[PDB]
Amino acid sequence: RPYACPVESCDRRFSRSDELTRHIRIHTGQKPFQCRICMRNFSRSDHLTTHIRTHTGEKPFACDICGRKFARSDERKRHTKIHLR
DNA sequence: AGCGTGGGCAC
DNA sequence: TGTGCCCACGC
Ligand SMILES: [Zn+2]
Ligand SMILES: [Zn+2]
Ligand SMILES: [Zn+2]
Repeated sequence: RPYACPVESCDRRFSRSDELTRHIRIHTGQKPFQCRICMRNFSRSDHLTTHIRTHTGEKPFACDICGRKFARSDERKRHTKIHLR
């Protein structure tokens, strides 16, 4: 863990430098990815893709047990466990 | 539930 | 560097 966050108040450390560059945006407040539907800005392209699904209703992830659909795989992952008991 | 959003990391 | 998942936490 060689790459430490330069911001004094921040004591985060990272493996690869590209991680520090992404992380540094939490301090600069930079959000280079905009949703052309609601005009909101996001820090990351992947979070914008999933955000947009809230507008379109696209839900590519279906539960293997009941078939319920989700916009994100983690929502599906969190849901699937309700079938156990 | 709905979903923002940082961290780890593959390609 | 850029793109894009998984993973996990938070409200
Ligand atoms: Zn920092
Ligand atoms: Zn939007
Ligand atoms: Zn289910």
